[PDB]
Amino acid sequence: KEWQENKSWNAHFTEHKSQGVVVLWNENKQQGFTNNLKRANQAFLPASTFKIPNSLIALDLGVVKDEHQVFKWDGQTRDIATWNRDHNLITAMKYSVVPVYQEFARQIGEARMSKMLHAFDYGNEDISGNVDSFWLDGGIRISATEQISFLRKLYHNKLHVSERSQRIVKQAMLTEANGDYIIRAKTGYSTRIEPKIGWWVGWVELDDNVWFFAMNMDMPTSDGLGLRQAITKEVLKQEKIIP
Amino acid sequence: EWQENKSWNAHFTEHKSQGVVVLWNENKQQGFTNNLKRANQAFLPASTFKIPNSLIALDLGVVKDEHQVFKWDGQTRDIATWNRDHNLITAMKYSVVPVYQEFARQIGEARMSKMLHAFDYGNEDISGNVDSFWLDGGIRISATEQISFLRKLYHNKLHVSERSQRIVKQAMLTEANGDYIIRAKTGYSTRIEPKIGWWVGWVELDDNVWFFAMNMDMPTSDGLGLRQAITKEVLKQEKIIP
Ligand SMILES: *C(=O)[C@H]([C@@H](C)O)[C@H]1C[C@@H](SCC/N=C/N)C(C(=O)O)=N1
Ligand SMILES: *C(=O)[C@H]([C@@H](C)O)[C@H]1C[C@@H](SCC/N=C\N)C(C(=O)O)=N1
Repeated sequence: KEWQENKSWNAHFTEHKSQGVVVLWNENKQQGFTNNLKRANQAFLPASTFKIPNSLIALDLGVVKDEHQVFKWDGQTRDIATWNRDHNLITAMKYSVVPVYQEFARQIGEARMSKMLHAFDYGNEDISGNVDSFWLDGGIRISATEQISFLRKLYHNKLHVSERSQRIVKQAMLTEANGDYIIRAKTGYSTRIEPKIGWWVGWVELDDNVWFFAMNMDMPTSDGLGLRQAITKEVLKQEKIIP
Repeated sequence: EWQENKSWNAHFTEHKSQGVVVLWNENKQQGFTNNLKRANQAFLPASTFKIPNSLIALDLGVVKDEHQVFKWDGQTRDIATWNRDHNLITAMKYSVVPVYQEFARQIGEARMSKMLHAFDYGNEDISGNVDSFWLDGGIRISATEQISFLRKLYHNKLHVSERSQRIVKQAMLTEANGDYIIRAKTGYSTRIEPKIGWWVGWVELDDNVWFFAMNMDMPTSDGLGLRQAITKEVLKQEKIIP
């Protein structure tokens, strides 16, 4: 009853002819739920979900002064139009602006990046590859359950970076809020290395509880990117976490 | 700097209401209102006072953080959401007066008076004890003075810790999606005429911030939804939100 398998959630994947895992962690009850215990512990490239620890490290080291500091567009036109403009940390997270985060990684450098991921206990802690692309096509690997462990430390300000760094990244993770819930989260789509997968990791703040979540799914084409959030919400709805 | 647009009066008249909306375009440093006179008239702050109260409680360590639980005193009050344990996030969301009265008592009148003066928040001539003055009319503030105060909080320029300001801005979170974030606080004042509703806060866009402060006559609790509805009709008219 610590970690419970609910195979009924597979219907939310099979409805879309898809396969994946959703992991939930009920913070008040200290109980975890997943449709697939094995896939819940399978490690993948973090892709854009790495923007969480990258943001934290950049802030703690003063590579990023605050969430208002402007990162000037380098004038190279890329396939994603929202990237071809100046950004701050809020918009860089919202639009997953890779080039901004690659520049952070170069200024952090390999020695500080490696040490800080070890201090974070982050996935396999392995930065092997390019200092500015290892989370896209390098050695780093993290499971859904390891995303939850990391996110629980961030939520509680327990990572070995400044409280201020943690509050700024949690602000930048803000995705959705209304009168029922707040979602702080980060999407990712890993396409450089097989298998192509989509992530959504974060948490749902309720009045008197927090539900952490980490989901990934097979994403052979960009068609189904909306399924990351739609399937997670169908699970949260089934479990009565959100109306 | 401050422009009167009487066309926004229609957003009030359509609902047989009277009030003021003030907008502040942060990038352009320009303000807009339907009524310059009312924009500068001071009203009881009611629950909008929970912003400075929260800041002072955090800065002094009366509130440790936004997770600290304030236990229900077991007395049933007529707002059901009050009758339960709260933290700073839910105390703000549900405007839990008794929690804020206890903060005020621990802050004490000397520290409360000094901190409100440093904030430039409301009239300097405050009558009433520390747990009642903001409820009973010892303090008043205008829509334009709400904007000035909110702009200082947004920029972490108030004379409290940066941390205190970030925690209150987190607690002000009201609505967010892919188009905008609203950080704001509702108020409803019924102790002294005119009974009024407030909504003060801001709209964070990708590339700008629009500060807002609205109050309106609220003769019954039936109209409380109009505080947000009228503000959003104005934000929609000005193309600030879709
Ligand atoms: C992060 O995981 C991604 C980065 C590494 O490219 C971004 C890219 C988008 S998918 C939209 C790209 N269009 C494809 N045709 C993304 C996401 O939606 O999660 N994260
Ligand atoms: C803030 O403006 C408060 C919320 C609930 O609207 C409001 C509560 C009252 S005291 C309790 C009144 N009793 C029944 N509702 C209050 C005030 O007096 O300033 N503000």
